[PDB]
Amino acid sequence: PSVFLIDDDRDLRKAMQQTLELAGFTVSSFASATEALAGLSADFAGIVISDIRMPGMDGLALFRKILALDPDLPMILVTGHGDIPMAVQAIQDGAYDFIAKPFAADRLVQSARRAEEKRRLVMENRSLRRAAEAASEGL
Amino acid sequence: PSVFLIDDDRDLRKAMQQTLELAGFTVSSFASATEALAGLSADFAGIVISDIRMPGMDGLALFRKILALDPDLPMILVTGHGDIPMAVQAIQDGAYDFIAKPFAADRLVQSARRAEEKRRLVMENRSLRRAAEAASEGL
Repeated sequence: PSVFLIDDDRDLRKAMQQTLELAGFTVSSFASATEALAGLSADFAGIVISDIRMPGMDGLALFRKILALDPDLPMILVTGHGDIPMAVQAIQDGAYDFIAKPFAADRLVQSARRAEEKRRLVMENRSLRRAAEAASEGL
Repeated sequence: PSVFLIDDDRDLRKAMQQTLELAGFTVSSFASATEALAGLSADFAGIVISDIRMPGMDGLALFRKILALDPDLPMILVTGHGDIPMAVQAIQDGAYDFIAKPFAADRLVQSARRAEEKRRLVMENRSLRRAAEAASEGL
């Protein structure tokens, strides 16, 4: 499983990366949503975990960009208590889930695992449909 | 989307059922986990939402029974603050997610929708594999 992790808090990002890696995830951490987005595509087999607030492109801006690329590429928003209402609205808008700070390591893991599961199922579904069409065309 | 809803609190169960129905779910509500389990099978296309505590078969007992029937049939546990640690352990054990009481209607909806999404993808995956094998055998 893979994760693109974005947060402006250097220390929090490192703690989050270590937790995810020890949980079996391959993590790519970024200090900027823009840099992270550059590596994303509808072919990305992982998930995105981003703070809702960033000094540059914020978390919701990144979310909208991801939604356009592939609505089934899960985005988990990391948020402070004050912004929870915004995160809840984002979920209604298509975001996968949110995790409120401060959060426990095992909780970050359970949230990421649910998102990875959705992405794994979506990619498996697409792979199966590709095979069906490939077989159908051959015949 | 369908949901098997189990809770001992008659009033809470009715409020939950109304919220889910207004969110587009077809709901079957039960006052006993035993009665609910009787209608479940690996063919069930919906999800289960159960209180972790019940005077008879409790929520974790129902969870273990469901896990045996089909680990991919999502179970969401409804829990009081005091039992959250037990719910977290249940998730580590295979449960889908948990919702803490008191909870807002829109939050119950977002949790149920994520679970329904997993089940929908799982059933679609199985349907596709069935078709592939059916085609392969015919040829």
